[PDB]
Amino acid sequence: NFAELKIKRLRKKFAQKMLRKARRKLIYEKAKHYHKEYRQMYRTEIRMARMARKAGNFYVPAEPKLAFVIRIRGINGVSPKVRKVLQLLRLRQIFNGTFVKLNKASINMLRIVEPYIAWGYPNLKSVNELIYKRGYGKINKKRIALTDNTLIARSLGKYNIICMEDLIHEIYTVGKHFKEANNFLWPFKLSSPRGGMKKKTTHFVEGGDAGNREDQINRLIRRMN
Amino acid sequence: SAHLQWMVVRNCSSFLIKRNKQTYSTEPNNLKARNSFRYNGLIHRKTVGVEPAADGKGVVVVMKRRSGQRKPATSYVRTTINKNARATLSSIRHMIRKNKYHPDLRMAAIRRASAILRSQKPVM
Amino acid sequence: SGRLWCKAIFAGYKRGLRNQREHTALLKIEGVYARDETEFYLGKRCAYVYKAKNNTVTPGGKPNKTRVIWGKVTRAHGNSGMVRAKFRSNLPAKAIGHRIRVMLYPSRI
Amino acid sequence: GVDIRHNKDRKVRRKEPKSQDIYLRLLVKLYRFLARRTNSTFNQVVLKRLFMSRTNRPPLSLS
Amino acid sequence: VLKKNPLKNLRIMLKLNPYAKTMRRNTILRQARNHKLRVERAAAALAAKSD
Amino acid sequence: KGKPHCSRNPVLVRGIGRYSRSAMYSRKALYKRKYAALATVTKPVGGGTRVVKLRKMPRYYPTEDVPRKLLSHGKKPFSQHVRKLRASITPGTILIILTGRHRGKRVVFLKQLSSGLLLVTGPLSLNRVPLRRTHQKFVIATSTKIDISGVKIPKHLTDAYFKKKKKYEITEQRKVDQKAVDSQILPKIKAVPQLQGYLRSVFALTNGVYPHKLVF
Amino acid sequence: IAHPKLGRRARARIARGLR
Amino acid sequence: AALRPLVKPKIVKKRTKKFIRHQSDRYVKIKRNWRKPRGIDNRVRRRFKGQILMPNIGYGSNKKTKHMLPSGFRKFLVHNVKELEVLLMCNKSYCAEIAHNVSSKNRKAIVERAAQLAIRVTNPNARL
RNA sequence: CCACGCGUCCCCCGCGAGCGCACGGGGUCGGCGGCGAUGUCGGCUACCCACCCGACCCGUCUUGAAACACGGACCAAGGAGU
RNA sequence: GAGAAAGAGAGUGGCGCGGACGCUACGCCGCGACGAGUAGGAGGGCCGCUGCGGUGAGCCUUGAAGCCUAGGGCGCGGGCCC
Ligand SMILES: [Mg+2]
Ligand SMILES: [Mg+2]
Ligand SMILES: [Mg+2]
Ligand SMILES: [Mg+2]
Ligand SMILES: [Mg+2]
Ligand SMILES: [Mg+2]
Ligand SMILES: [Mg+2]
Ligand SMILES: [Mg+2]
Ligand SMILES: [Mg+2]
Ligand SMILES: [Mg+2]
Ligand SMILES: [Mg+2]
Ligand SMILES: [Mg+2]
Ligand SMILES: [Mg+2]
Ligand SMILES: [Mg+2]
Ligand SMILES: [Mg+2]
Ligand SMILES: [Mg+2]
Ligand SMILES: [Mg+2]
Ligand SMILES: [Mg+2]
Repeated sequence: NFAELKIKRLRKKFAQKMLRKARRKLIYEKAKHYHKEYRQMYRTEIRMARMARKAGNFYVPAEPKLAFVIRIRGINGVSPKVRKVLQLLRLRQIFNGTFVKLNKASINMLRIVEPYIAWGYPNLKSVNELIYKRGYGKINKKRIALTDNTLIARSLGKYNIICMEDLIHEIYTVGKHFKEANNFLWPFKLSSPRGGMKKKTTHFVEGGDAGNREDQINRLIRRMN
Repeated sequence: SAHLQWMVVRNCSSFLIKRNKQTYSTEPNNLKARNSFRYNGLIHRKTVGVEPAADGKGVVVVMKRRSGQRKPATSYVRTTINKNARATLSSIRHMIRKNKYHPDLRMAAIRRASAILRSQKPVM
Repeated sequence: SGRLWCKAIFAGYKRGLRNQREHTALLKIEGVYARDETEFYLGKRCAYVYKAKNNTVTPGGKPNKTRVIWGKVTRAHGNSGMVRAKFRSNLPAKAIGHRIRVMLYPSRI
Repeated sequence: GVDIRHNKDRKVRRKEPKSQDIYLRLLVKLYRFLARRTNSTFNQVVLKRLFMSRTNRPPLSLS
Repeated sequence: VLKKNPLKNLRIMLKLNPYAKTMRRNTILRQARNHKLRVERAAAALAAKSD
Repeated sequence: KGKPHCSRNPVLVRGIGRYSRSAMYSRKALYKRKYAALATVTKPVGGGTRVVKLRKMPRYYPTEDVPRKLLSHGKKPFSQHVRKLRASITPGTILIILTGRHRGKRVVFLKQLSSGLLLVTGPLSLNRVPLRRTHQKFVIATSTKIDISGVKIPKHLTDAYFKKKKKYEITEQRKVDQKAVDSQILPKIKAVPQLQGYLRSVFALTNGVYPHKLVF
Repeated sequence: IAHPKLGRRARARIARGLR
Repeated sequence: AALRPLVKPKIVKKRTKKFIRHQSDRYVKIKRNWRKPRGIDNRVRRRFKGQILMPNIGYGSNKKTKHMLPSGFRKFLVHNVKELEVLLMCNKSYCAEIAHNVSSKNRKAIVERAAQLAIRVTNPNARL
């Protein structure tokens, strides 16, 4: 008779439409909560440095837990220890990049490599530029560009991040499931630096480019993507 | 059956012809004239074919009947259609559709019938 | 009833020391000698006007011996106001140091 | 460039039976469809065993 | 599907993040309001210098 | 059926409404506007009466046919693009026509037509240039203006009036419109000194002159 | 609300309330 | 006005020059059919700068515009008049060529049969 | 302000309709202008010539060949894992 | 195709005759990442030579094989068709 089946499938279509609408209001107010959280995280440390200076003391800030690592020297002639640590940091091509959270194992891993990388403490704007500009997802071990939120949600919904905003939130405020979030993101592929490197084969301290720029990776991401 | 015959006649037939990185079959009941499983016309229980008439007006449409499969003399039936161009296509369309007679290629039959009709109208 | 093109000299191709990429002319437009000053000419279409033996057509006229190869000034080059160009067919190298007209009409004033 | 080593870049396993038998290729034409279009892995392993060589599918005896 | 850059292209930024719309509404309203405030304080300062 | 209002969002920048979704809910007032809930003609024939069919079947089929396109969105046809000027071309501005058979001549811009093209008359009493369309880009626009706001160009002249037909003879309404527009342009430029000699004299480049250095 | 099998009655209630 | 094909794309070719075999210009015994050289000093095989180029796979044409004549069609070599009912249905893509061995009094019949079938023929006035 | 109504028990203080614009799952024009029958239009390639940049002669033994290492005047046919 | 293990499941009570292409399944189609190479190993050749079994109601004195070619072309190339 079909006058029941069409009504039922229209109810089903409308139901999943209302479901999608509720998910959109969800990730909207999650992004709002995150903006409130980043105002709080940015003003809290300024307020505490101010109270330390007005007491006359000092305030050593939180030693940073998130770095962005860019491969600076090329394939040819790598010492094999350094080649293996680069294969674990997923810097294979020249001028790739990867987020890395910091602990005692990871700092020694970066410092074995350190003539071949430039790694720094990225801003929230740097994490935004990298995720929206070049951020691709390793789905089914293929490299599908993160065009819409369903590509993030199907692969990391089990760790309760749905959209690109709580992806960026986990990576910036390094969360519990940072391992699988960062392993989800493909190794970033950046262009050659506009303007140019000052000197590749030396450390940043001695007027070069390799090594540990601390905050000054936020002047090099801006011109490498 | 039919796929058994197709896995034999598929490469080693005599109607097949291979050159210029193309392939064909010159078999007598092949709409679109190409070597494929669907459009081949000797290996099926039911099969349309579109031939131009012996005289220079009209289309003989060939049906393969259902009963005498192994009897090739009483296996095909010719129907001569000598009409206006629209109703020739209408007859072939109704003939394939409303019989439910191998509807995979009603469109190929009316393409081939249209090509034969434009070849059969006179030339400027 | 006078000139409506700026004078420019085809100095060379866009080239390495041991490699030349023939898909890009280097034009030296006379008068302009800095990157501060070259940004009037970006996008201005340019032309290599030359004569040849047997006659060819001329649009809006009758056939005669002159011929052109059109182009376009793409972007600046160096710090002496040297500029690049891409022509719709690559220039013959008998044109090295001969007057390419650079027109005014793709104007943005 | 990329420093991936291309030794084991290509899988070695079969995608079609080496036999030019036509009944075996009809059974493959059926089980390709069944393993592609069902969700039971009996069909995948039975087409994988239709592909094999006759020294990899040895004669099972009635005992 | 080709990747259009969400920083340049606006409605893909909204497709990925619909709160980016209210952030880019409030920041344009904030910049316009602070702009007229600084113009008004400069006008009041030139009125005080004329006084 | 109600008469449609205009948009209650003022455009802040392109694509962003100045009012949010809830404030626009309040302004549109949806809190009190909620809701809940051919092919055959019969013609008589003097027999019987025949059901004639419009939009019949096709007589022919081409032997193979192209498929449909994927359909995209922002690709509007030319008659409905948005049309932009430069900032330096306002009505009243003297232009330098750079490319036509009227190349190099100083003229008087009148109006942006509906199909993008500038309307030009350096009045043909002065430099022999009629009411002519001329493209925005192919023109150097100098900085010399006249007080053209108080003139009345004829309404009945557009791109469909200047569009080419198919020798070419000058029709009478062309010269009537020409006389009727330059007869109120040209006395307004005789009030400016040495301007009629300017519109006669043509732009050209001499030795030692360079367009990047010369301001106009 | 926004996760499916436990938000069915809430999305149903907002559907009955949207009218 | 001849028989236009169905769709006429822009046939972009990556290299129009042929590949002559290394030192075919030099001797006369070495005809210009390309043979990849296997020398251990051979400055073509090891790709020096400014030598003869080598025919790699990247010079392969687009699969949509491969084997395509500049008139938009594809050739099909035809020996007798019975082998144009082959091209009767692929009328808008594939054109016929009449073979070199076919006599004059048969090439005439092939040409008028193709003019009836509206199949475009590359060499219709070959011998006369 | 991605806040909307009514009904009731307790706690603390599941289908509304229509139209339309579109920074929206990869370019369209529902925009145009010229020249063409005995001198012009197109043909990348292939014939000759000019110019810029590149550019050492092959085979082979070699740690290394353009080598002041050996074989090779030029051409046709024969000629080596059966 | 869609963030959420699983049914556009079936039962019992309270006018106009119309709908492109496809699928040589060894076929067609979609995603990504990738491409150096002597010795050597392997795969594919609608690359080529000569002969034999089939087959093309093949071609051929209305001019086959061969050879020549500033002619038209195809293929990355072996080569091939005019
Ligand atoms: Mg090195
Ligand atoms: Mg630069
Ligand atoms: Mg001259
Ligand atoms: Mg590569
Ligand atoms: Mg390798
Ligand atoms: Mg291997
Ligand atoms: Mg060597
Ligand atoms: Mg050597
Ligand atoms: Mg040199
Ligand atoms: Mg030796
Ligand atoms: Mg030895
Ligand atoms: Mg030695
Ligand atoms: Mg060796
Ligand atoms: Mg020596
Ligand atoms: Mg020796
Ligand atoms: Mg010797
Ligand atoms: Mg020999
Ligand atoms: Mg290789």
